[PDB]
Formats: sequence, C-alpha cells, structure tokens
Amino acid sequence: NPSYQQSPRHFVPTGMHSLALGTNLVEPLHALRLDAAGTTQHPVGCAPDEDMTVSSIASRYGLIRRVQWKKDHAKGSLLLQLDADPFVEQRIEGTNPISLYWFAPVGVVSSMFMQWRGSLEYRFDIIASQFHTGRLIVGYVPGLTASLQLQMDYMKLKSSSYVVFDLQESNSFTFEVPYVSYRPWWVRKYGGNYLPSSTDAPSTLFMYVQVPLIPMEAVSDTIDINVYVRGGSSFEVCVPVQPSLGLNWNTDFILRNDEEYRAKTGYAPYYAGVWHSFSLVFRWGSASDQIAQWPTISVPRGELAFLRIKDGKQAAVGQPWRTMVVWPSGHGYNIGIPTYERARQLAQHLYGGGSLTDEKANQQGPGKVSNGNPVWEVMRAPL
Amino acid sequence: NPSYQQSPRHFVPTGMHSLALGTNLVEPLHALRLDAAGTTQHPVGCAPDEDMTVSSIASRYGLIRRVQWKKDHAKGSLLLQLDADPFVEQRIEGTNPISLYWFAPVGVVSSMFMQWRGSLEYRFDIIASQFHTGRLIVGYVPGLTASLQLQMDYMKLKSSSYVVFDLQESNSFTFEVPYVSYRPWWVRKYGGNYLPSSTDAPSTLFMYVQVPLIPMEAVSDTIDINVYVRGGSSFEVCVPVQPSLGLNWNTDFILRNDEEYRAKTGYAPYYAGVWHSFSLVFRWGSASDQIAQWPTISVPRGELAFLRIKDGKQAAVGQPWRTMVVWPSGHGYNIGIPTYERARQLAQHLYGGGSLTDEKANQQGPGKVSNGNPVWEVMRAPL
Amino acid sequence: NPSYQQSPRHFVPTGMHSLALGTNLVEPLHALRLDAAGTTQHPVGCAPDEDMTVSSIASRYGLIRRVQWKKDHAKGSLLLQLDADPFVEQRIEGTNPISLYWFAPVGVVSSMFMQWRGSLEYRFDIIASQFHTGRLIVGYVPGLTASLQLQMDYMKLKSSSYVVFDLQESNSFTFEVPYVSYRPWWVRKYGGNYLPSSTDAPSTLFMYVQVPLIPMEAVSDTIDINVYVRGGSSFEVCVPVQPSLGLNWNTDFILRNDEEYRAKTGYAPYYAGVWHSFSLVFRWGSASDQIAQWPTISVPRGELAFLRIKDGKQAAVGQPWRTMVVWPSGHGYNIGIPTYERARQLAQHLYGGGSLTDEKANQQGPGKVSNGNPVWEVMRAPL
Amino acid sequence: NPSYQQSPRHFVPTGMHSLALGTNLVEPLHALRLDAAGTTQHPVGCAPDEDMTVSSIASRYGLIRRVQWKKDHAKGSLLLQLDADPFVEQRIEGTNPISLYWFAPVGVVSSMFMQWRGSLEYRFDIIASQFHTGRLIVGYVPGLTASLQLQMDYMKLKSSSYVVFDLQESNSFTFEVPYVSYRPWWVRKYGGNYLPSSTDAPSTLFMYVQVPLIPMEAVSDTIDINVYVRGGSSFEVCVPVQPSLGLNWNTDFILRNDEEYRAKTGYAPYYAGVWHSFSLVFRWGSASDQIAQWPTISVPRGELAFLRIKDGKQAAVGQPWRTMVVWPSGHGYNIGIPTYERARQLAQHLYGGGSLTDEKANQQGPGKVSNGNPVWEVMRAPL
Amino acid sequence: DKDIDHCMFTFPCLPQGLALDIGSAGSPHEIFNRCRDGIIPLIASGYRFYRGDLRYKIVFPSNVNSNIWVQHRPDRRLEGWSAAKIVNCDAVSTGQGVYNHGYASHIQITRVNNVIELEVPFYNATCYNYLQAFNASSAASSYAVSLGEISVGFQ
Amino acid sequence: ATSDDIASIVNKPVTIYYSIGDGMQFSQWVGYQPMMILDQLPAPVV
Repeated sequence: NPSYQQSPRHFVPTGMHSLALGTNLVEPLHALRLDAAGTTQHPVGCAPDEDMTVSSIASRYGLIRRVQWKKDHAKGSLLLQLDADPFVEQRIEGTNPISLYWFAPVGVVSSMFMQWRGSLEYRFDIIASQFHTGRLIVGYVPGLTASLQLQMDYMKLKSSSYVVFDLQESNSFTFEVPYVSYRPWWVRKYGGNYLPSSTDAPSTLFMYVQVPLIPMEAVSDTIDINVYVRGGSSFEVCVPVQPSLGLNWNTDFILRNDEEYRAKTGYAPYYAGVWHSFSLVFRWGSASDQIAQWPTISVPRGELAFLRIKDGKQAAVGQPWRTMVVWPSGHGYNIGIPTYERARQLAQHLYGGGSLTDEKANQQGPGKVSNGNPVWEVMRAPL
Repeated sequence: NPSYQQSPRHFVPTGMHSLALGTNLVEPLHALRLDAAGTTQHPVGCAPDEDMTVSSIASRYGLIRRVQWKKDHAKGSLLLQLDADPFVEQRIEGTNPISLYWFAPVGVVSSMFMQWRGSLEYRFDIIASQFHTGRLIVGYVPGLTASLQLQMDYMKLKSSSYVVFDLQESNSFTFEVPYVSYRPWWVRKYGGNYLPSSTDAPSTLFMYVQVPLIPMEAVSDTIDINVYVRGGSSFEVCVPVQPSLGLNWNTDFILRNDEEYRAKTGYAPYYAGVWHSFSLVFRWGSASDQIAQWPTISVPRGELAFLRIKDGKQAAVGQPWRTMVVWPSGHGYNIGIPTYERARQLAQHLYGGGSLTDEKANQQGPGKVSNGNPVWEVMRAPL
Repeated sequence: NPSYQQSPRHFVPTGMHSLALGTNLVEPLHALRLDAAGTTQHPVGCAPDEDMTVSSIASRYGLIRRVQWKKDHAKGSLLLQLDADPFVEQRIEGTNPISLYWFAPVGVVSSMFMQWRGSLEYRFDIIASQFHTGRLIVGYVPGLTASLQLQMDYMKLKSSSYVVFDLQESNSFTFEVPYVSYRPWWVRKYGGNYLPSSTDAPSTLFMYVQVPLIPMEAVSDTIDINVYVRGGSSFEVCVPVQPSLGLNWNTDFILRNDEEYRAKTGYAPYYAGVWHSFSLVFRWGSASDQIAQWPTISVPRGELAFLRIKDGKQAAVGQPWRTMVVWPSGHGYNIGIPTYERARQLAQHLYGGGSLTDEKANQQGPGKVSNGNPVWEVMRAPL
Repeated sequence: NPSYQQSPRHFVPTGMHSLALGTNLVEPLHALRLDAAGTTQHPVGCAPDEDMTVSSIASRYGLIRRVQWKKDHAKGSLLLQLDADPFVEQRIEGTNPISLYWFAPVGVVSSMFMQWRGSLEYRFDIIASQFHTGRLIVGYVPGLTASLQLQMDYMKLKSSSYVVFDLQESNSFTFEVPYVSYRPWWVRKYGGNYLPSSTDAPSTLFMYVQVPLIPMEAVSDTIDINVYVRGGSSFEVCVPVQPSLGLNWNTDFILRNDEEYRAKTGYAPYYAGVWHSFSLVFRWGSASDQIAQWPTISVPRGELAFLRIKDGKQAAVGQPWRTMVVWPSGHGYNIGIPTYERARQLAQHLYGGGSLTDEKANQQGPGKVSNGNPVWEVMRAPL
Repeated sequence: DKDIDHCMFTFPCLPQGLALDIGSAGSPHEIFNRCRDGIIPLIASGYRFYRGDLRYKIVFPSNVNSNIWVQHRPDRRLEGWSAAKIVNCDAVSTGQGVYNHGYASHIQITRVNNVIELEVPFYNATCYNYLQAFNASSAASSYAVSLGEISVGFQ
Repeated sequence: ATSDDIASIVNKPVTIYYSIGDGMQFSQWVGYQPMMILDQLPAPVV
C-alpha cells in the first residue's frame, strides 16, 4: 500500500449524454448483450442493398400530378402552376376530417429538414401515341409572391426561363428547375403546427400550351401528362428540425377545446374514497392527501353549476358515480364531491353563500377507478 | 502547489455496472481478499477436467426413450413419433402434483437458450441377441404440424428422409436427424411460464417397423430399444433467456388464488398495538403511521363479512388474535380491528351505515407478531 | 476555448475504498502531512531490527508445559498428552472470573488465522544432571478423536510415529511433530465466540516413560521437563479471520442477561422533561418527538409492575428520579413516566384497564441526564 | 456512434481537496482570472528581495534583554538567567489586562512549530568605552529543572560549559549556545491555550560577573549590556502546529464566564413576535417554529427568577423589551416571554406550580431585532 | 433492539443457489415461485465439484441512508441444506450475530451508491467444494460447500 | 419498491427515447404512404 497523496480531479457531473449528437462520438451505454465487443452482423444475404442517404431518397421520382391535356385547350391555357419547392402537393379526395396528402420522396425527405437548396427535376410523361402532335412551354418564374401569382400568361413566362417541348415521337422530358433565390438555402414551406415560419416557395413552375394539341381522327382528343418530382443532382438539405408531416398509421386527432370539463392532469384515474380532512370524495391514490383536484368552473355571478358525466360507463363505480359537485376544500384546490337533485341543492347551498362545514362512507364498496380521465358535462342552473 | 486551472471532465453517473455483459470486459469490484492481484489457483490435482461448454454438454447421450418391440407388431406399427427438437420428453409416473421430467443433456443445456439449430443424433440400442432378426425404418418428416401429425404411416415416411436398419448381428445405430427449417435458428419449445411463444418442433422423428421381428424359439419374442439423444456435431444454441426448466430440489409450488385473504405485501409481520389517530389495531412496525394495511373485501350490497383465521397458531398473540374487522380508517387504507360475535355486531354497525367514531389497550401485552403473513378466512353473513 | 463535444465517462460511484485489500494496491488518502511526497523515515539507529513476519514470530520457542518426572513413575506412565496443534494450552490458576491463558508465539500468531499446516517443533529440556539416567518416548498418533483419547498406552504409541530419548548426558531434544491430515490445511481449534466451527487437533502428541528414572542417591529423585513449542520450518498459516484470543489489558466482561431492565439502545442519556403530546416524561434530547423509548415489560395476566432503579446516583436528577411507570403512549412506543406508592397506584390504574387520558412540570429543574443507560429494577405486585 | 460497452471506473467521492498538503501537489481550483495559464508576475523592480524561509527569519538578531552592569556588583552577581530556548522573554510594562511581550524573530518563527533543535546565538553588546575593564562568565548548564534553578553560583557554572569574556577594548561577543538534550528535537515552551504540553527549556543560559567592573573616574560606573538572540547556523524547526502567539492588532479578549445569561448560539438576533402554538415571544426568524431558545436558569428550590437586560439599547424594540420570563413551552426548549412586576408575578405563577395554559400581539409593531445576542441579567427573588 | 454491531442478515455464499425460498403460502416470492431456479444452478446442477470465486452485487433499498458493512466469514461450516438460506438474525448469543474484527469487510455508503459489489474468494482447505444439494454426512464435509458466509449489517 | 413506497410512484411520468445504434440497416426501398400536414391541424379555439 503506497499512499496516493496527490490531488484528485475536479469535475462537473451531468445526468445524461447528448441526445443531439450523432456522428463523431463514441457513445457509452449499458448493452443488454452478453459480449462487450459484440455488434450485429450482416451476412451475405442479409446485406444492406440501400444506403440510407438523402441523395438516394431524394433521387427517386414520385408521381405528383396528373394533367388533363385536351384538344380544345387554346394556345395559352394553363395546365399546372405548381410551386418550385420539394413540397409539391397532391391531395387525396377522401372523407377523413384531416386530409391526407401524397408527397414525392424529395418532399418527405425534405420535410424533416429546415432548409433546402438545389435544382429540382420534373419528369413530364406526355402519354401519347406517335400520332399526337403538340407543343408546350414548361417555364419557371423566379420570385413570384401570391399576389403576382395571378396576372400570368405564357407571354410573361417567356421573359423568364422556359422550355418549349415538341411532342412528335418522343413523349417524355425532364425539366430541371433552377434554384434562383437571394438565399443560399431556403426555409421549409410548412413547418410544425405553427402558422408563422411558413415560407412559400422561391419561385413557381408553370406549364402552358404553346401550340395546341392536334390529334388525328383515329386517336383520342385527350392526353394525360404525368408529372414526377425528383431532387436533382444539386439538391441538398441541411438542418434537422421537427418534421412537417405525420404518418397515416394513426389519423386520429383530439381537439382540445376548453368547453368540456375533466380532472386536472395527473389526478386520474380516480375512485370514490374517504378522506380525513373532509363522506366520499374522489381520490387518485391510496395514500393520504391524494385527492383528485378539479379545475374551477367559470360560473357567472347569480347562477350555479352541478355536473353530469357524458358516459356513465367511464365513471368511477362504487352505483357508477355520474354526478359531482366541485368546490374548494380550503387546502388550495377544488375537490369533487360525489352525490346521489342533491347536486342541485348542494350547488344552491355552496354558490348561495354557505360552506362545507354547515349541517345543510358506506357507498364506497369496490372502489373502481374511472376509465382514465373521463369528460364531465357542466350542467348550469340559476340560483 | 501549481494551480490546475484547466477545465475538468463532464461525465454521467450510473449506479451499477452491467449485469448482462460477461466476456470482453474488465469488471471492477471490491474484493474481500487480502491481495489485490490474487486469483484462485488450481494445482495439479485440483485441475479442471471438464471445460464447461455447450458443445461438450450437448455432446453427451442421455437416455430418453424405452421402446417395446414385440414379435406381433405388424409391418407398419409405430414405435415412436417423438419430435425433432432437443426437448424430447420422458415423463416420470410419480405422485407429485407437478410432474417431473427427464431430459437429455442437450435438452437441459438447450432450455436456457432461446434458439437452437443443427443436427441431432439419436442412438438406437436395439437390445437383441444375434438370433433376433428385424428391420425398422427411422424416418424424418420435415415440417409436420399437429393436425398432420396423425394420418401417418411408413409409406408416407418413405417419401421423406428415412433410414432402414437391418437388425442381424450389430444391434446399435445412430440416426443423425437433419436440420431442415425455413429459419436459420429455431425458437425453443416451452419457454418460461408463458403460454404464447411456445413453438413446436421443426420436424418429426418417426420409427416404424419395416420388417417385423422374427425371433427364434429359444430367444424371447420381445426386445427393448433404448433411444438416446445427443446434440450433433453441428448443433448449436445462441440467445440466453430464462430457462424453461426448474430443478427438483424444491418442488413446492404456491398457487396464488384470490379467494383467500391476507394483508398487503410489506405490511407483515404485524402485532396488535395502539395508534393515536384511531383501541388496538394491527401494526407492522413500532413507529407512528405504521399500521398494517388490508385489502378491500368484495362484500355485495346488503351483506357483511367478518374474519376468522385458518390457523390460530400463526396469528398475532396478545389471546391469539383470530378475529378481525377490516374497515377504512379515513387515511386512505383499510385497517384491521382486532375483536373479542363482536366482529359480527361491528360488521352490522359498519356495513349497516355507521362509522368508527360512533359510540356503538390493556389486551396488548407481549405484542407477538404474526407468523409472516397468515391467511385470513372471510366469513360472510347477511345484514 | 475549444468546445469539447465528445462523450464523457460513465462510471459507478462507491462511498469507500477497500478495507480488505492490503498488498498490491495504491491506496489514496488525505494525508495530514505538509508534503505530498513525504513518508516517515527510519535513520540508522531507528532501524527496524525485527521484520514483522509469521515465519519469524512462529519461529520462537515459547514455554508451554512443565512436567514433573519422578523416580516412582512406572515404565508406562503418561507425562503429557497435549494436542498437535499450535494451540497448546497452559492455564493460569488465577481468581478472575474469566481464565487467562498462556500461549506459545505460534499459538497467538496462529490464532488470527483460519487455517494452518506444517510441522511443529517441541523442545524438551529435561533438567537433569549428568547423573540422572532415564529414557522416554515422545510419540505422535495421527488422528485421535476424543473417544479414542483414552485407552492409550505406550505400546499403542509405538505402532505410530515415536521417538525414544536417552537421558544420559545431553538433556534436551527437539521432536519435530509431523503434519499428517487428510486436509492440506487445518481449521483453527477455537474460533471466535462461536461454539460450532471449533475443530480439534489433527493428531495428538504423547510423552510416556519408556525406562523409568534411575537417579543416584546424591541427586534428586525428581526432574522438571520444560516443553517449548515452535512453528517448524514447514509451518504456515493462511486465511486471516477474527482472532480467537483477546488481550488481558481489559479483562472486564459484561454479561447481557435479559432479566434486568434498561432503556432502548440510542435513547440514553435521558432527563425528565415536558412533552406536548403527553407532565414530565423521560426525554433523550431537546428537540420535539425525542422521548426516550422503553421496552415492554413481560407482565403476566392479572398482575402489575412498577420500577425502581438499582443505583439512584446514576438516575436522572430533577429529586433523583428513581421510580417510573412504563406504558404505551399511543405513538407506537412505551414512555417512562417519572413518579413521586404513586407508581403502584398508577400501575393499578393502567394494568387494571384504565388509560393515560383518565383523570385518575415544576419538578423538572436542572434536567440532569442519567449516567448513561442505568439499569432499572422491575418491581412486580399483584393487581 | 460506436457504442462504448466496456466497464467504467469505480471511484470514491470526497467533498474537498486537502487543506494540509502544500508542497508536491498540483492543486486544482476555479480561478477568477481570465486566462487559464495566467500567473502573477514579478517585474524587475517588483522583485522579491526576501526569500521567506525559516533559516532567514531565524538568522536575524532581535534585542531581548537590557542588563544593568554596575561597579558595585560583586565577583559572583547574577546578571541574567534566561532560558536556552528561542522563547526568551521581554515583557512590556503596560496597562493592558493581557500583557504584550517582545520576542526575537527566532521566537516568533519558532512559535508556529511544535519542535526545534540546534544552537542559538546570543550577541552581548557590552556598551562601554575603551576605559571600562571588566570580565564576565556567560555559561550554560545543560538540564536544569525549576527546583535546581536556584542554588546556583558562578562556581557551579564553571563545571559546565562556560565562556569568560574580557572587556578591555572590543566590547561585543557572540556566545553560541549548545544544543544538549536527550531528544533530537525539543517541544515548544508555551503551546496553544492549553496548560499541559508546556515544556520548559532544555537548559539554562547564565551570565555572572567574573571580575567586577573597574571604571575610571572620568567614565561612568554603570554599563548597559544588550542581549540579542538569533537562531544559529544549526537551528531548525519542524512540525507546524497552532502558534503560541497572537498579534497585538486586536488585544480585546472576551471572558466567557457562565454567571451572565444570554440566548443560545444561533438563535440571535431575535425580535418580539407572535407564534401559533403559544401573545408575543422572542423569535429569531420569520418562518414558523423559529422561536429563540433559551438556557435553563439554575433556580434553587423555593425561589424564582425573572430577567432584566443590562443594556436596554441592545434589546429588541417593539417599547424596548427589557424584561422577560424564561419557561419551557412543552416543545423541549425554553421560550422567553416578553413582559410589561408582571415578570415577578408570572415567575410566582410558574415556579409556584402553575402552567402557561392557566388563565392567570398589538405591542409587536416594528419588530426590531436585538443587537446581536445581548447579555441578560438574572434577577432572583424568593417565592 | 439492534445495536450498531448487530448483523441485519446473513447468507451462506455458494454457486449452487440457496435453498429456494418460494415464500409463505399467503405471500410467495413470485420469481422463485414462478421462475424456478434460474441459470447458474441449472448449469451447476450438472456438475459435482467446483473450485472458484463468486461475485455478489448486493442491492440495497434507497429509502435507507445508513452506512452498511459486509463481512466475509470463511470459518463458517454449512450444516445441511436446511438453513442454507438467508437468515434474518435474532438477538445476539454468539459471535455470529455481530460485526467481527479480522474477517474481510467492506462498508458501502448508501448516500453515495446503494450497491456494494464483491468478489468472494475460494478460502477453503479443500481441493474443490460440493455443488449439488447437501445433506452433511461427514462433520468436516460441511466445511466444503459454501465459500464462506456473508453477513450484511446496518450501522 | 414495496406497497408503501408505491404511492410516490403513482402518476409520475416516465419518458422513453430511442435511436438506432450504429448497426441499423434499413434494407428495401418502399415509397412513403399518404402523409398528413401538421400545420393544417386545427387550433384549440378559445
């Protein structure tokens, strides 16, 4: 035993490693493996064919638009005016209360990032035989705000960058949309559920009809044009933020309007139980001072309110407790008193100027808790 | 004293080293040895003869089946249809309420692991003289579910892999069971006490009688066939999970049915004692607010229940306290009130709509605690 | 300021370094020295002459037996039958209630260790002139249990290892006792104060009289034989456990019989003081809820007990408080109520079925605490 | 992110670096500097001229004695008998209640250390003209205890080490006092304020008159002799302990006699305030249960005591609260009750056998705290 | 009433697993009731002798703060498979029930970390120790089952 | 914890995180499904 008498280190504790960092950083853990050098391995048929990579996800065409190009379109008719961002939109005509949406892979991989830059690539597949002859401008106006989105024609389009395509035999072309902005990157269109920081596109992509469609009398008068979007060779995204998109795997959404009434957060499930400082009262736990607290009901001056639950099956069951009188206990919070009319008379006593200690347990029984935090309906009556 | 002014380290604390990791990992400890470099040593006669190793435990034949092969078996009679997994079974015909079981060493060493793969090896010792002549198929059907387990014969067996053995002089052979599955490994048959994740064998091993036994008139008409199981040369197991087997060293098992009554977990042993907020009451400790809590008895509406212990010797002894009335004290839990008929009248008062504080210590004495958590019988009576 | 963004270490805290380890281990400390490299030094006359070492302490003869060898001893008379372990015994004929004992240095250095092995060495100094002639066996029986300890003679001794010594001129010899056991080590004879794990010696050393003493008529008929014990050249001890020996520096021993009464551990010294939940009561501290707790007196049914201290000088002094009534306060513990006959009447009230709150401070004064935890005598009287 | 799965370190925390260690030890800190490598620097005129060092402080003569050597001294008269330790003494004849003292620099630098050793050096400056002729012994007796300090003369001095000096022309000499002890070091004379561990000097320095002074009729009959002390070339001190000396920068000393009365430590300053468990009472804080506690007054049996402060300006001011009745509140401590005669009648009630709750806030006001912990006078009166 | 020296509980230290405590018939320990015996005595069930050390990692409650001592006592013989289990210690009659001096100990501070991690060495005078369940035929055979007898006590 | 310390546990939050740990290799490219845009979700009208 040599005695070590030199001065020791002098650190800072922290509770947790970094959640943000993910590249150049040996992250220590507690592996639930049996070997300390063990790492999952990929044999010759379990091999990763796809490198997960933004420039390999964004480099995939996704169908985004179906354009009806008929014979009776004039020499200036608009076919599409979609925006020159990766968030090109195709909405599903469904019956859900929140509308689902189709995105190109460049849009989904660009929705997790704050900023993007670079050229896009639109592939137009003009589905025609070799006997349809047409010609169409696919142009690009740098910097159109929404007020200048109208007052367009193909003649204003020809002053900017544009591409005139001759539909004679080859019936597909890729217009590579330029990236012209004042900004090296460009902030995402939608953002999280946050109405500011919602920036429209740098520029707009148009597609007019330069020379109208001239179909033969044996082929059809109409032609579908498919429009595909790909992140180009120069497309790139940088800052990882909250995705602006959600999956369709669970499209249920809960509107939190304040008109309905419930217990406070963390005080549910609750059951009818006795309490020594107060007769039954709704308790969220078995220890003392664990009464379920309740919000204050906005009762106007000169009236009163008792309660009745919307669903008696979700209520706490001693009879299932469907009526309740919410009133301050004096300990700084509102208790919910289960009642048997009696709730109306108790609201007449309390809101009329009485107290709990004025003269004006056996029903506990099994003590079934409520089904989570059930919604309580506020019944209101004049005093 | 140079002053060290550089910035110090910035860690994470954790309370404990890894329980899971066991190979490539220098595990620091607090040795109760006197030397810090000391390690237990094995002299020349204390040497380890057996390397503990799955491929040395599984490479040992264990007797698993005794087959009665008589003269009057026909040319298709089944002798065994055991499964082609290491969990081949031989049950003991005992009188215990839980049945013990014999396993091969491949079965016990394979029961601690989630998955297994590889060939098995069955050694058939056909105990015969050189004057018994017989012949038997030992076949192997890959992939039989339990509904296809019936409708077998030896003719369906010959369409799969099979081995025909000629019993003339040499009277032992090893059929090495193939490993044919769709899966590189194979999930264990039994698992822990958990009825899903219980996967039957990849395949089934059969043994029919190809040519019936022809014994001479001086030798016996019957022959025993011993069947031994070994993990083959290619047998291997991987993921260590809860063993599906237990030892016979303590075959006692406690059924936890909810019909009997006892104190809550952690509130026993308990003794009769006074308490200031409540007369005697059962306490699990000497400090204040250490009353033994009790579960709520499922008393239906219109009846009552008092208590009487099944064994008065395990009860708390002040007289040994064999009767008790469980009722909420108001502090969020049920107290157990020791009584002297008096329990019946107190249950008539409490369940009839009374209280504890209604008008309707000297018996404490030694304060002997109960024998652990004794089982209380719920006596029920109408109100 | 470069920002250090790599992940930091991930340890385990422990409160203390090892108490057990003592050899190959740099033990860090907080030195109360002024120099961090300073170590106590040994100049040329402060030098350590004795290396502290078991093989240098055990290699020292200690006198252990004085043997009276007379002329009238026959040719088979036993002189000593001491055991062949280092714990050879010489008891002091003293008047102390616990008997002190002399040990050889091999016995004291072997009493701190669990196990020992190796040869012992007994030096026999047969104190004689050159005119005493004698001859004596010093033999050694391997493996005598206590039932075979009797039925010995020198003829059974000659079947085992033995040494016959000729007392003619040289009058001292060393019999080196062999180590014959079934065990490479040998567990200590006595152990701590623990009656199992008390293992008798491997073997027994005897010393008979082969040829009786033939003294001349001018020299004495009697001879003393001193018997010295040394750990031999092969003697060695291993595992450090609790020593089986204590010093004579403080031979006081306190018998903890349960018949006398005192306060609980940690609640003494105590003084008479007021308490708000209860009049005086014995308190062990100045803060609230610091009442001295008392054990429950085993009072049989139908009787009572008050208290009277054995020594009024050790009592708490307000008058010195020599009488007290121990009774449960209701807070889960027994308080000790100081009384002025009044203790007898209060015990008649409490054990007769009363309470503390039934109708049936100025004496506090200086508040002298008791002399430690004084012993209280339980006076018992019929109810 | 490589996962770091090896086992981490296993330390001990301590709250603080070493206070004791000061040499070979890099002490980490939190510098309030802006540069982490910055150290205070000493330019060419800010240079340290004096190395702080015991052998440079102790190597400085300090005047310690002024000796009056007259003509009428005989041939054996003692001039000084000061001790041969660095703590040679010159007391100031001042009017302070604690006497200040002059020390040589060897005494002050040797007062911070436990032990010292080595030769001292006394410089005797015999202030004379060249016409004074004298001769004096400066001797040295090794090992004189205080009982042998008397019965000295110069003839007993000549048996030990001595030096005879001839005052003719050169009138200064240095007697280098030997270090003769049985001990390599020597424990300090005074120590901290602790009357044991106060060890007198190893030896004593004497100075007699060998040949008496023979002055001429034109020069004076008297001569002053200055005596200077220096730690010699071999003087050295070792163990740093509490200094036996204090500065004169604050010579105020507070005698803590127990006759006066005050509040307990930590319960002052206090003000008159209300308290819910008790009317005004002295509180040391604003939170509840922060009553100023008071010591128990040693009131004999049959009398009483109220209080009156010695200085009403230091008292708590509501009127300035100069009277108070100290009595146990029941919560284990003594409260101080402010009174308006009323203190005498309340002491008649409490010490006469009453209580606080017997029948026998508006004066709070500003709530000025007391000036620290003011001294309270105990007025005593018969019951 | 426990003193500072009194051991709170003890257990003989052996790789065979303890005498398996299902629990009382009312309140069973649900792991040893339902998940019978675990892995290490399932492998040590298949062998006869062992020679080696053991590790322990005792985990303490977090409501307690008190300093905890841990003794290894290799002196102790194991008298049969009955009482080869964890013994909540009663009042002290011998030196079994207290903290002892010479035996190897360690003190975990519960306020820093409530887990003490051990390495209990092979301090037997044997070649190797017994590994199945143990009926104590020979009187010295009982010195050869457990590595020792660890006692944990609160201060 | 036993059933006396189980009351401090009741209705306390436990949050779980996850990342993919350096061996994760997503293999077969399958296009995305219909997405929902988040800032078109309705605001909680007062």
